Amino acid sequence: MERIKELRNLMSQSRTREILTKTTVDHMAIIKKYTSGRQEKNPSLRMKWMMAMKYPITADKRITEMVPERNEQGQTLWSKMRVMVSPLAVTWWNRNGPMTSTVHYPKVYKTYFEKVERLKHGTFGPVHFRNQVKIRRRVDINPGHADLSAKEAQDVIMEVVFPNEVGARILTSESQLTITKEKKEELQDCKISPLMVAYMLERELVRKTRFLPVAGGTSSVYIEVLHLTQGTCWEQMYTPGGRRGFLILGKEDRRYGPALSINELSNLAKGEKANVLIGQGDVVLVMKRKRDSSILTDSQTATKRIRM
Amino acid sequence: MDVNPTLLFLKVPAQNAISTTFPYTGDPPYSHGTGTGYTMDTVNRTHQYSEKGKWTTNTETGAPQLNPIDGPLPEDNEPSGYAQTDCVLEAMAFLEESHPGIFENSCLETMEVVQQTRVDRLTQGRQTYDWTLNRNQPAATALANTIEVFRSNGLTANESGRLIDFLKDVMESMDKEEMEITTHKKKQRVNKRSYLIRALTLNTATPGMQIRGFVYFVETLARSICEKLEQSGLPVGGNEKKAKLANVVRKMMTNSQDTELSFTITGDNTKWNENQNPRMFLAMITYITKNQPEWFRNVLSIAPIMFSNKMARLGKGYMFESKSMKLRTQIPAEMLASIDLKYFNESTRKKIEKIRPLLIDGTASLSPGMMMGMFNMLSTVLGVSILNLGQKRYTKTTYWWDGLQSSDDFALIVNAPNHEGIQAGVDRFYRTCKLVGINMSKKKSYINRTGTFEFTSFFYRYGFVANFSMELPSFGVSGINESADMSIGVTVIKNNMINNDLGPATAQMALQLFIKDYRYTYRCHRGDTQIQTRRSFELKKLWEQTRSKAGLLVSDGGPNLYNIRNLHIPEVCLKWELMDEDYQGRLCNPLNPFVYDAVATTHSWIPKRNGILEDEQMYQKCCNLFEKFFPSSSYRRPVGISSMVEAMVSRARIDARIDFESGRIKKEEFAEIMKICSTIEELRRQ
Amino acid sequence: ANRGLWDSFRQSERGEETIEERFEITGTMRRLADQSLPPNFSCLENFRAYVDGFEPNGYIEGKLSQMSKEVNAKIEPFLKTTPRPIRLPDGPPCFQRSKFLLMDALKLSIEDPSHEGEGIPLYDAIKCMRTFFGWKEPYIVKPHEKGINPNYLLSWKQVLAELQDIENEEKIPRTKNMKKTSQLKWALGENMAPEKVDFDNCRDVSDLKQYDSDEPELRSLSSWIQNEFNKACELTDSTWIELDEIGEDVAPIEYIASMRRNYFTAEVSHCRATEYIMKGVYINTALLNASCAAMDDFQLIPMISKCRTKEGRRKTNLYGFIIKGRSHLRNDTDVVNFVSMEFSLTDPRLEPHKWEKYCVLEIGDMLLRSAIGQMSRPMFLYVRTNGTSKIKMKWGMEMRRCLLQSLQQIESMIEAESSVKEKDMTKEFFENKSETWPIGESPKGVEDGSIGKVCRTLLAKSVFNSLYASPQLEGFSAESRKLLLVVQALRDNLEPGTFDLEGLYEAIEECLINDPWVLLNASWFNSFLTHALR
Amino acid sequence: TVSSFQDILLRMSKMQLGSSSEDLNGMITQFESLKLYRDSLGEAVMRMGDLHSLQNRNGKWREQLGQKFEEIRWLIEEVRHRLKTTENSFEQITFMQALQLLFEVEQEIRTFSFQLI
Amino acid sequence: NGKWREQLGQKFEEIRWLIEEVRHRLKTTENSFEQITFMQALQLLFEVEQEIRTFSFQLI
Repeated sequence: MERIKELRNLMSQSRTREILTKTTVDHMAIIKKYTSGRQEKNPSLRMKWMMAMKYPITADKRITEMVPERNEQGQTLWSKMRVMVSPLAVTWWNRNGPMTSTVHYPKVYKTYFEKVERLKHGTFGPVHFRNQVKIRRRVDINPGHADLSAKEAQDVIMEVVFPNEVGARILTSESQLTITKEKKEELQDCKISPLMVAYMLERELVRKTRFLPVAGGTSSVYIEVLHLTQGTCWEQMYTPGGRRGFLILGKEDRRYGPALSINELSNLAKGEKANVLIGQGDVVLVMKRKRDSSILTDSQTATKRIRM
Repeated sequence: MDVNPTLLFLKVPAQNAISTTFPYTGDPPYSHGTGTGYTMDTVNRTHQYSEKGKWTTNTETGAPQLNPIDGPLPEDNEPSGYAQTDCVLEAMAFLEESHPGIFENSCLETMEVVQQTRVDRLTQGRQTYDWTLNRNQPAATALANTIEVFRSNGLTANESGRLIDFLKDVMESMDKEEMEITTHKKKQRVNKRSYLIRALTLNTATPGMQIRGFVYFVETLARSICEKLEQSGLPVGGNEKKAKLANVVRKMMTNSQDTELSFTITGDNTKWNENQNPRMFLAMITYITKNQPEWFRNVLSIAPIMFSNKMARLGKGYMFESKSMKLRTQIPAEMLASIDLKYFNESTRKKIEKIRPLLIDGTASLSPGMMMGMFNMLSTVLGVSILNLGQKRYTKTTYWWDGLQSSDDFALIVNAPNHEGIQAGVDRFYRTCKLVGINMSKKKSYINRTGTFEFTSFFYRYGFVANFSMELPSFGVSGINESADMSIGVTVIKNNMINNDLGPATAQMALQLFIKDYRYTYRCHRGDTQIQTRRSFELKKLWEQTRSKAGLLVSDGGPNLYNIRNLHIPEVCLKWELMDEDYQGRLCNPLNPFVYDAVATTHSWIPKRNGILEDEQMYQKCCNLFEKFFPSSSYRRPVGISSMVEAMVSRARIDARIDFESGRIKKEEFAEIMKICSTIEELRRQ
Repeated sequence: ANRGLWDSFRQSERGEETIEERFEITGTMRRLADQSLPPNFSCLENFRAYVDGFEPNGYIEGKLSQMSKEVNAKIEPFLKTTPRPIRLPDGPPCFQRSKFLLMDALKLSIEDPSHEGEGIPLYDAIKCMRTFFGWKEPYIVKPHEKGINPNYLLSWKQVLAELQDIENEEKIPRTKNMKKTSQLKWALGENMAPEKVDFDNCRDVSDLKQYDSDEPELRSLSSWIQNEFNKACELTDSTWIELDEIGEDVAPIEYIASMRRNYFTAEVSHCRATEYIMKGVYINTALLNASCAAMDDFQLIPMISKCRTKEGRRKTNLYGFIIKGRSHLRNDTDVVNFVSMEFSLTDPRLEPHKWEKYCVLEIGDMLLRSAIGQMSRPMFLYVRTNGTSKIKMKWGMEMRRCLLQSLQQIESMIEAESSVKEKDMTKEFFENKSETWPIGESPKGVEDGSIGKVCRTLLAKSVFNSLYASPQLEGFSAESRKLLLVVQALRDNLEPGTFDLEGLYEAIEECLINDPWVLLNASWFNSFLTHALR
Repeated sequence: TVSSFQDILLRMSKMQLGSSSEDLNGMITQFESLKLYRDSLGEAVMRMGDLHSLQNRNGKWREQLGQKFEEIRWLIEEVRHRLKTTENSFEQITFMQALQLLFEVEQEIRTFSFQLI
Repeated sequence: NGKWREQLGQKFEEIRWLIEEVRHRLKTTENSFEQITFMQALQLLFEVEQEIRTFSFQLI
């Protein structure tokens, strides 16, 4: 209701109408960068001045129904002119507040939780003082996942986190990656955040490499402790220890009803046709399949038609 | 006893305690740039160094220009900007001969960069001079204003989202007889010559906005060439530079059939910027791009042409005063060409008298030289060729040399069987460098036997290559919230240990100072402390009700467990296995009213924030309205073929119909939303 | 399109063929290009053809052959008798220009405050003032020789009276705003503001000069800066700094680092330079806060520091007062004026040339409990007008980087030696008591010291570099670094040489105009030169 | 063994005086550290810990808690009834003070028992 | 009793590494003085390693 009424008056103005009508979805990120370039007015001093004031931070309206206005001391915790609250409110919440189970945390932040396990169950050796020469290689800071390239990691993340905004590819192939099923089964009722989960999954599944002047181990485990092993004139020895087939027939038709959503293609039929919104705005007409249409030797069989 | 620390050098070698000479830890609180006084000196001096050139009058701008190329050969040791085309071309040819295939791979690698870059690249960098307001603005504002003015006059070709189309439209703009500038409602008119002058002026030096795009490609090509040479130490930094210094000394000290001498030199070049000439850059670019498509040649040759005829802005002006009436006034430089000279003193009088012929519309003409910075990686390429010319096959004599050379600093090693050979080699290197346009500073250079030298604050003793080219970290609070500052501080310390040469003892004290500052700023002291603030009562209650006191965060009363070995681990994951169950449930509750490797937590809050375009935040509104319909836009770039309004309307209709079918909302507002969508569709029809 | 290739592909169909790219000059740029060539060309195409048809025959050799022999780089050897002492300027002696005086200050302690007492600085200052008896009728003992001294007397009297007159108020204030009086207006310069008009109306006026384009005066070197530096390297009876804790150590390298930093901290904890650091931080922070908060008032700001005694008791100290003018600061260059008042027990009539911007008053007598019996000594006050900055406030608020720099220097010296003798040499630096280092001079010769002494010397040098910043320091540091490297190369038996030795010197003297710290550094360098080659 | 330490240390010192080697100095430092560690370990060897006091009387001490609780509320009820019945003032004040004392002591005992388990 | 258990860890690695280093130095030397010194070394290392292992077993 609010978003549509906010969209309605933007097209009232002539200058914004040209932007909204002449810009394709492919160019949103281009115009997103035209914001500003001057903000650094000594942030440390600003924060020091802002922490002196009472009520320096903001919160939602429903805080007034969960946190009392005053504590046993008799100090005000929030004030009414989003509302304004004080750090004492955060400390009060950490002291008294509702509790919920945290069983989903070790599966969303497991890449961080493996580091502590590696560090605690490790042993140390002696330190040697001498001079050494360091040469450069290609090092991997994120190992990634085996049997998965960078093309399908994004597909997996999109399917798990944003099931309603997949398009074209992933929607016409006839397969289902195994890891997707377990990721969707485990994260059934997690309410942390879509964006945080997406970033954590990207960090877990995607491999990325850089250049470093390493003079010791090459594996990913030895790169994360590179500030502890090497130095200007010393070396420390340390061991770690341890989705059905569909096709596009054309654009939207006015003789086959209104458009649907991707999650509502489940009912469907055995070869009817309906229009749906796929991706970030495209509406196309689709239909179920009747054959295989695979990538077997039939592609190579065309060689019989040539070189007779 | 009278104490002075300089006598510490009678027991400790100089390279071991050379860090005692640098006096500062940051940027000192004074300025030495000066205004209009130094610019006139720079112009006069760079014109003095090339007096014997050829004078011409421009036919498109109307400004005098000086051409010192192919002038008389120098006769003294003073700086002289008289270069020869033949020498530069021969040096480039020999560089190509010594490393076959170095100029083609660079061109092929640069073509794909040219053909795929987008228009967003111009929004990254420092402040940029704005020709629509005659001031300096951030990059984004300058780009937006330029686009607005360009579309106002029928030049709309940047809608393709490609940098090359923007450059084409800039070239088209430079060939019009009239321009119009509307300010929010004045409407000024600028003729052809005035616009041309304003499109060639430089600040006092950040570039304009019609010239950055051409500089970017040249810098890319120069970087591609420099990455393939061992004599260039510019792109690398850190241990790579240390290896580079080690390798040359190893190479030149093979001591096979040891009957030969070796000497090294630490040198600097005098008047580097105001002795280069854009014409030699054009010649180098032309030679580099042989056997290539013509459009690539044009694109890479545009920029030196613009530099070869450029204007220099003077500044703000002068300030005057009277000793009787207690009066003060400011004299702008725009009226400096006609004021009488009785007011100024002697130095300013002679400066103004000498500068008057080169003055047009408050700007001076400066053809022969490079203003400040810019084209560093091309000057480095020019310098490396002279070092390459020191092989045996080119000297055709007994001596030979090699070394490594940065933008302005160089080191050279010479080998010869006797002293006379070393002297002859040094003389030949000096003369060859002076033949191309490079002058060596005699008063800031010295020579000694191989074993000790210096190169850009990298001191090399017999085997130890300690460096002092970078400053210490900030160890202060960043200023986002109480969950993002800890990660930033520890990450900064770790990165400075890894890349620079921060020691282990210094890191611990830096951490201590950071913790002190953090605790003072966020008013979070330990529970067992006698300091009284407004936040103390809650902290003491939480401390008293807690069993395991080692699992509390520093943000609320806890102690710190950080040391060298665990700077790469987030704090919550570090303390997870030592905190109570109720504390975990309260802290990591995804339904808080409040909400670089940090977890979400309840401590991640936000504080309170306090012409040309009618409104300057018009793109941001349209951007932020898009994610409310498509939440995945904040994670990756969208892909589609339609406009924004089509997607918004379609998604709104679908969501409204599904909500009505599910019965979440009644029928009253369904018709209202449908009619609003129909109205939007109708207004779109215009 | 997901990769960034759709735009070029779509802009490549010209009907029924495919074209990669298009780019032409075609116009004004053509004429601009035709005028950016060497003088023997007219068109760009001819130049391009000439570049394309190029082959190197003999050009460089011939050009070198036809070049005069006066262009050369001849080496002159650097021997033991080559270097000469640097020349120092002559003239009237130099004077003090620091923000707060260092060696000649005393404190009025409130001694111990209640451990739970955290209050406003104004009441701390008042309580410190109450514990003193012995005020007298003030009078002037050293005039300012520029300005009006009765204004200074009246300002001191007004400050004292306004501090006493708090009790005539129904409610207790948090800050004190001074009355805008004639003497305070004169002191803060509120009525020497020139007025700004356009040049057109004042075109025909006379007696108009450009600006203060005057050659700086030349001054010589006195003997008080060395005395200040000597006093700054001594130990006190307080602590002045207490740092936080970190986690327990496991790896051996952590043990080594902990031992290094613990030795350094124990050696430099009680130094006087730490007191200077704390004083600067407190004063600058308070003055910046007052400037940002009160913008149109004459506010009174006390000078306060805190420390811990030997027995373990907290103490608060008072140094003086500062009166602030009007602070309307839009950018970081605008200047706010103020006047400062400081206590002392040093008689100004022993070294009158040191105090040239000060007016000194005599305000009371002080009872000394030292030794057997009681004796009374006079107490003085130092008054001066000054105005600093907004940037230099931030510069003064960061002075622990001096501690960081000193620790880094010591660690670098240890690490350089640990690489030649491939072992750990941190124990041979601190625990060993038979090691001595040359850090002094005397008519007898060169003296020696311990490791704590060199630590405190480096810390004092860093602090004084922070307190006396100027471009002359930068220039002198660079040139002296070059000369020191050349001298070391000579001492290492590497037969060095130079191309132009007179120019290096000439730079050194032309960077030696007026500042006393720079002149002391030059004297130190001369004294080093007279010993390193003899 | 100690004699071997000083003899071998002197031998390596003499050997290193005539030639410098990285490994030689490394083993010198490591041997010094090892000798110091052996000395400290032997110093801890002839002393051990105090296991004699670690096995003191603890068995029944864990079970008289229930026995004391048996007679806590019994005596508290006896004192309550006797305070209700009596008619002097001496006895009244004595019984009131006794009631206060038992309340405090039983709370102390319960807190101590809860903390220790 | 927790700190000693973690120095015990680092002492074993030191002993092992020094064992291989001294064995290599013995293999690479050609002076009778050095071999006598290295015989004495190896004997001392074996004895001290056995004693440290015994004491570590006793501590648990």
